[PDB]
Order: sequence, then structure tokens, then C-alpha cells
Amino acid sequence: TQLSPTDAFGTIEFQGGGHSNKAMYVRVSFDTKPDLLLHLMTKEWQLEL
Amino acid sequence: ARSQIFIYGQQWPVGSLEQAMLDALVLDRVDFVKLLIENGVSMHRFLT
Amino acid sequence: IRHVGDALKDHASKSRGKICTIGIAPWGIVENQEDLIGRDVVRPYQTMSNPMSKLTVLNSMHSHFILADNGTTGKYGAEVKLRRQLEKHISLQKINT
Repeated sequence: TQLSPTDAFGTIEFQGGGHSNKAMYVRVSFDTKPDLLLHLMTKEWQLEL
Repeated sequence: ARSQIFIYGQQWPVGSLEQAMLDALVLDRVDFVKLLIENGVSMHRFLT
Repeated sequence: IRHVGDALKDHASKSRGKICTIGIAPWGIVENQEDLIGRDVVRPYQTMSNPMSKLTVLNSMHSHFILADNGTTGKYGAEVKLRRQLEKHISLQKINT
């Protein structure tokens, strides 16, 4: 496998299933360092620790 | 319908749920529209 | 996770919480992989699941997704090590007290 920048990330609008709920999503590599992802949740998704 | 027809593991034919949605809409059944919407039928893919 | 989703459905039926429920799934096993292609783009998703397809849809009322690709599709094991390392890295962080 070859490595590349991601192309599948943003927000998901769940159509159907009763209540409408928006869920953020990213496609990441399985070998990524968890510190960067933790910085993603803390900064870009605005989630407190 | 909720306690028997929409039990877990129930197989559904493709396009039958939207036909049931149309039949529930023309007969003025509020709770059946609620049940079908809660059971996967979406208005954006249905209404033409 | 379906039971957790039913619990969150009940939660959105009687409580004003926004429960943070980040789910980690393999990217290759989620149905409609082409539907979730974008860059800061709101992509609609279908909660309907085809029983013929072996791929399963995502849970409808989760809040965030760390969908992880090892390259393969239709196979698990692409998320366990990443989830365990992320849980360890979170547990190493000091609490605010």
C-alpha cells in the first residue's frame, strides 16, 4: 500500500432513522500517532478533555 | 406492527418500504409514517 | 454498539445531553464508502442497511468517527491497535485537578 493525503473527512448528515444528528468523521491511517489525533479532538472538533 | 413486523433481523425487500410509506401517507396514518421514518425510510430518497 | 445506539436514542428522547460517543470503526467495512468522500463537506448518509451486503452501516446517532483504514476492505483488525494506543495516550494526560 501507498500513502497519500486523506480525501474522506468532514461532517455526516444522517438522513432517516428518526432524529437527525450530525456526526463529524475523518478517515485516518491505522499507524498514525495518537497525539496528533488527540490534538484533532481537542482543537478542530472543539472537544474538552 | 412495531412489536411484530419490525422485530430485529426482519428481512425487507428493496423498494417495499417506500411503497408502504406511500400507502401510509395516502391513508392519513401519522404513527405509521413515524414508525417507517424511525425504521430507515428517508424523505429525501423517497419523495419525487 | 447497536445497543449503545438504542440507549443514545432513548437519551435523545428524554435528556438534553450531547453525549460524546466517538466510535472507531474500520473504513473498509462501512457501507457506502463513496458517499463519505469529501473535504470539509457535509455528506448525506443513508441509515438503511441492505441485508444481502456483508458490509454494515455506521450507527446513526454517534457523535464523532475515527474510521481507520489499513488498506483492506471488508475485514476487521484495522482499528484495535489504534484505539488501544489512543486510550493509553488519553490516560497519560493529566486531569484538570
